[PDB]
Amino acid sequence: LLEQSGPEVKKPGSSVKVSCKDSGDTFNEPVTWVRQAPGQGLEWIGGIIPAFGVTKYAQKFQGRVIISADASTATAYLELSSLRSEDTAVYYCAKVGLRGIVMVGGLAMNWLDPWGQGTQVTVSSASTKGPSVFPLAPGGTAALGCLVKDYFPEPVTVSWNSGALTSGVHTFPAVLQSSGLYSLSSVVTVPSSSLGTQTYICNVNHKPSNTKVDKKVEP
Amino acid sequence: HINRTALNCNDSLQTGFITSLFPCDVVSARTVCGPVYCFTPSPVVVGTTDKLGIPTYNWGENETDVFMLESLRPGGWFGCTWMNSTGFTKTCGAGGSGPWITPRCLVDYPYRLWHYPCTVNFTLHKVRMFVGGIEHRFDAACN
Amino acid sequence: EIELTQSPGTLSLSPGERATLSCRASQSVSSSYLAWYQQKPGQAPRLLIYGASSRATGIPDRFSGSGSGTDFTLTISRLEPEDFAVYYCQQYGSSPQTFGQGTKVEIKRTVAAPSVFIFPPSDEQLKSGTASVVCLLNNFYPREAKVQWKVDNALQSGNSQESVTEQDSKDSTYSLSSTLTLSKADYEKHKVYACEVTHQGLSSPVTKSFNRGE
Ligand SMILES: *[C@@H]1O[C@H](CO)[C@@H](O)[C@H](O)[C@H]1NC(C)=O
Ligand SMILES: *[C@@H]1O[C@H](CO)[C@@H](O)[C@H](O)[C@H]1NC(C)=O
Ligand SMILES: *[C@@H]1O[C@H](CO)[C@@H](O)[C@H](O)[C@H]1NC(C)=O
Ligand SMILES: *[C@@H]1O[C@H](CO)[C@@H](O)[C@H](O)[C@H]1NC(C)=O
Repeated sequence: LLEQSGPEVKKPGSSVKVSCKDSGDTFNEPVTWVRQAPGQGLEWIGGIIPAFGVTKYAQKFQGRVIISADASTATAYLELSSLRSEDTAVYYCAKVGLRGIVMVGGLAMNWLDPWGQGTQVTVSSASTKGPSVFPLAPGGTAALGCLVKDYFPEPVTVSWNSGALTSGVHTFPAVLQSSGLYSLSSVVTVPSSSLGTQTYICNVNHKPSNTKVDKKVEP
Repeated sequence: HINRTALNCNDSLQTGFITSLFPCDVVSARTVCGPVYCFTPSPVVVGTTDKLGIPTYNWGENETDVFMLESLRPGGWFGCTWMNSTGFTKTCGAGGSGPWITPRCLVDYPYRLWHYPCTVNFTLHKVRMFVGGIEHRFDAACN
Repeated sequence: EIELTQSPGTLSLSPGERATLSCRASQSVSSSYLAWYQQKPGQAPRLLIYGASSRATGIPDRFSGSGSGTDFTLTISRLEPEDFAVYYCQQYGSSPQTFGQGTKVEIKRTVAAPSVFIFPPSDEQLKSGTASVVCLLNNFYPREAKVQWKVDNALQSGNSQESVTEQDSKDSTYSLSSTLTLSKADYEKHKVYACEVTHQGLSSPVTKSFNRGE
């Protein structure tokens, strides 16, 4: 499908520039930008027809966004300026279908396909910070895990015994604390007879801060 | 100059005609899909205007945006072509009424194959002549 | 701007049953400019219906849409495991194209009560001025559950956050975590830390607790 740029994290008042490149020769055909906040549905932002350069914008972002296209590359661009915490969302890029299309003065509207994988844009004032890893110490089933507290930004990766133990593992989604930092926990459930049978080590990796911590977990 | 392109297309018949997009009087830009080409021997792109000869840059969105084809004339042969909103090649003129110089020749222009898909098998020929006092350099496509 | 309202917010059905999702517009939209989309967690939305009726190329027959004017419906006649996700209705006939809020189709299985565990804060963290107490709810259906923190029998409020997993691929259950965050100062001023869990599959609440310093 369409290729978009990676995740972005910018402070409030700054500006992001999300790219969207396709491999096919359909670059000149109309493209549409849409974002999706966590609790909301899809929200249209604007669009562009790269063959002529026509840009049509939603009324909300009339003075804050500028959509562009580069014909040398295979990329159309979305540039949102003066960021706020509301602008934290996943930004999507899709093509406007040609068959049955309706174009009024350069605004092409139809069903949307194909799509890009999406671009997470996080707007926060927090600074990059490495996480702290603390043990979660514990017939039936037993439980233990790791607490990955106070880090920024997303994401963090958690392995168990260097990736040898995957069954019965629940790596929970991160939660945004009041301090603007993220906190996460990963747990593993085993039968109680297997609690003292083996050794458990979680492998917390955080690339934005180049932090890698291995923590032994025992009752 | 590119913002003067009337981009009003309505493929309600589900044909997908718009793929290749990516008596001459006054035609309304609200009924034109893509550039408008007139052929004062050599092809000339017509932009959107109002009722006066003043160019407009709204991509043919205004209902008062028109193309002044009769104003774009040399007593030489004249003709214009364009795609209308539903995908029908429209013409006007007297020599043919489009890019048709000869009953079997056609003026080559960057959108010839979209307005005339059946002229792909024609052969290009370099033409140079003085018409009405101006030298015209263009290519003609003939069988 | 045309407002697109979807209902219900969540549909819980077992594989094989019929799912009917509704989309209601404020204006009378044209039946030729309504589309339905399927979206799975992490992935981009995939188109199912366009023109309120026509299926997209590569969409199974069990998907079908209908409706006109203000009320539109998408029907999945025989739910398969890979049909469970969130669905969106889009209109593309008016100048600001709009989408509805998500309707999530979720696998229905037998009610299963959670396995509750509590984890005291590590000494490694207590030396750093913070104390985090974790309560784990493991493998339970449905997702609706309640976690109450009681510090020395005193109910807590405002100093806890939750986190839930997506529905598991194998057993279609959920798991939940609740973290109680205190300062080292306020943590040492109290003895008993309990987690009280209430779920549909629990006849009476299940409480897990520890005693600080023991
Ligand atoms: C032409 O259109 C582009 C994008 O639609 C716009 O950025 C530019 O200002 C326009 N130029 C005009 C109207 O002269
Ligand atoms: C496109 O065609 C349909 C079908 O005739 C019509 O209902 C619709 O109004 C047209 N679009 C515009 C912008 O006129
Ligand atoms: C386009 O041309 C066809 C050819 O007859 C005509 O039926 C149709 O009404 C035209 N559409 C517009 C918008 O003028
Ligand atoms: C033409 O259309 C534009 C945009 O739709 C609008 O702002 C303008 O008022 C219209 N009329 C003229 C004379 O430009």
